[PDB]
Amino acid sequence: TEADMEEYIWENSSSERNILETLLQMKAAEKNMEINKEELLGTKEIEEYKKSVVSLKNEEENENSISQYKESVKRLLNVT
Amino acid sequence: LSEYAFRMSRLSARLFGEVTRPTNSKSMKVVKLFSELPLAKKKETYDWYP
Amino acid sequence: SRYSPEFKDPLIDKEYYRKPVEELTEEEKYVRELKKTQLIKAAPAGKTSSVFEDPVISKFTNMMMIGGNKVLARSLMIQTLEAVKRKQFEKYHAASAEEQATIERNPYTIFHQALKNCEPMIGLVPILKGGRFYQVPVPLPDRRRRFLAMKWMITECRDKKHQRTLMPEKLSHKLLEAFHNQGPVIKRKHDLHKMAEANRALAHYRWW
Amino acid sequence: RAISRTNENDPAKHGDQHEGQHYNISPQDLETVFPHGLPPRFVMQVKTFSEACLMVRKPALELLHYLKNTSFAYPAIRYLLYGEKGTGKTLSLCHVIHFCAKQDWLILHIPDAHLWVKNCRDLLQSSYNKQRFDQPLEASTWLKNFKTTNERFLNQIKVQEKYVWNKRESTEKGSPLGEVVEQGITRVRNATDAVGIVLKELKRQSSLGMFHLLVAVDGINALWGRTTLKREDKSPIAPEELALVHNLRKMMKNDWHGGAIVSALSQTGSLFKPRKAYLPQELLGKEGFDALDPFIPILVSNYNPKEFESCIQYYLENNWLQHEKAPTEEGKKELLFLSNANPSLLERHCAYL
Ligand SMILES: */O=C1/[N]C([N])=N(*)C2=C1N=[C]N2[C]1O[C]([C]OP([O])(=O)OP([O])([O])=O)[C]([O])[C@@]1(*)[O]
Repeated sequence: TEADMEEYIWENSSSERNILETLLQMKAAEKNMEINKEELLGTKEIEEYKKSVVSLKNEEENENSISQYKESVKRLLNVT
Repeated sequence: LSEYAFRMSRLSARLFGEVTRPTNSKSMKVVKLFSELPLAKKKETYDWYP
Repeated sequence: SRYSPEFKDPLIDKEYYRKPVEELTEEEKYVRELKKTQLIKAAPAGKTSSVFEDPVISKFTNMMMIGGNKVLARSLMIQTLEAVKRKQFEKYHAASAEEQATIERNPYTIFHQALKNCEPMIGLVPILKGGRFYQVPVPLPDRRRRFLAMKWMITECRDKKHQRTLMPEKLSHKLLEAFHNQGPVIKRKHDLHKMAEANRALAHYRWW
Repeated sequence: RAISRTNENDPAKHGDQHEGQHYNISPQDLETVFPHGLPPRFVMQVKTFSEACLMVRKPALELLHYLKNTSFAYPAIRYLLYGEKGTGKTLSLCHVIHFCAKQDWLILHIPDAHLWVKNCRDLLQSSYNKQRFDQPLEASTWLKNFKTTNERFLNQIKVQEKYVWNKRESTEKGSPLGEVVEQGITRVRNATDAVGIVLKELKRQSSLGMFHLLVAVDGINALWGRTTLKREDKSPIAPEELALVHNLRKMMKNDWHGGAIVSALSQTGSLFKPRKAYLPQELLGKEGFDALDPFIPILVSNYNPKEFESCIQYYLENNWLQHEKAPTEEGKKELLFLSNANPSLLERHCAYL
């Protein structure tokens, strides 16, 4: 039972599945069908998101952690 | 809580000195009346009066 | 206890300390005081130095309070002040031009005019003479009159009511009735004045 | 002297030059775009002034710069406007909904998610929405006000799936959804069947360019927070046991395109939450952290003096601060002291003073 796991390991994690479905839905939205989740992992955005969820789930929630989270998701979602 | 916890508690029961299979609190009454003394034998009860 | 002799009363007026250099009697008084600069009483937790505060509202607060819920008395006083302010402004929205210019929107001076309406002026005392108790008219001191008016508003808000209507709307409607010379506390004041008129030949029984 | 009310009702015309502006909204417009959900202590302000005058809060405008250029190719995109309690978290969602009806989007307005959780007394089960308990009364609250949010685009929907209504009735094909939402509002036994079938039908037609769907749900901490409503043998349930809200949780999973969903975390009835928790992960919980569908957290801040000076100077033309010495400069600095430039604690003083 993963309740006894202490750290947020990105392996088969749920927000990983959310941003992964996000990469599939976004690459369908752009109609550019390069669908390789292992290539989609190679972007700076999803790994800044990964470091932000790891830092946010282990280190308890501060303002600057949400600044880093906002910066990652803001350059991620093609929002200005 | 699941059997990960049940097995950790069972092995710490075999380790630290508690009973490994689960039981009732009514049956833990016998282990708390056995982990101490009866009332009559204390040096300040039967030797209340010298 | 646990205060002592010579301990002085609180001071709140900041501008009094700003410019006291104009007189000579109180000038020599605060020369005599600061020359001593005695052990004063500490400032209580109910009063402040602010300009947004009022003594009569804090007294009607404390005379409204049951026991140790200063928070609930604070909620009731805040709710009734805002509710009566918005009733006067909702009457402002249904006003004409001169009705705009004659309806007052400050709840504070309306409340103090309401208390001056609420104020009894001639009082009672039970005096025994010839074996009977006789109700004599006596003129009252000022703090007695104002205390009576405030507790009158409090108790006729409290118990002479229906169990339906909630208290800040209740006290707002009470202040509204007391503001226009037609509330029931005025009718009780008129009965008190009427019976002090009725026992007018007893006014020689007072020895003071 | 603060620049307040020359800027008219135009959420499509808010610049950064337009700062601190009490923009007046016509009251008929609030009959169209906000009868569904609003904070309860805000209704005192409007019916006393007849001025729905929202000052320019800089994060309240800043989300609109993410709604001009959010493309309709991209899916359902979450947005949260969180912060300290009383900074107008529930009022900063009010700034964006008036834009989307001005840009003719599809307003899936939800008033308050806390009332979906707490304080509903009469309880039914379900058979058509897969055997879970559900509230027909809370469905009855929602189904009436939703139509008058947007009435132009609800009847243009064609329901392209034959749904079964009863053992006496069904649903007719290609009908306007203005029928289908309100066809069984009379037969309240399965008016909780009128939500999960219907909102998942608005998922399909959102993908095309005729409809722009956006979830507008207030206080999402209750959607993944464990509820207080109990069963018959004194057993509490999950928030995943309510078939009224179980299909509602299907929507914030980016499964449709064409619109940009907005949500506002609130602190009125945050059950099993301390009062000093005000952040998203601190309120939504663990179930509100995994199923985040990556959201953009908007930290609603406190006032600057530019929002502070706009406030009381607005109240001076309205002759609202009735006290004698209150417009003195130091009498501003005590309201600046006691209310700490927070909007909701200033209105409490400007309620009675
Ligand atoms: O332009 C405005 N922006 C915001 N946020 N609030 C606001 C504006 N004009 C007036 N107000 C006042 O804000 C109060 C409501 O705050 P609320 O209810 O959203 O607080 P919470 O805790 O949920 O964030 C109210 O007085 C309204 O008149």
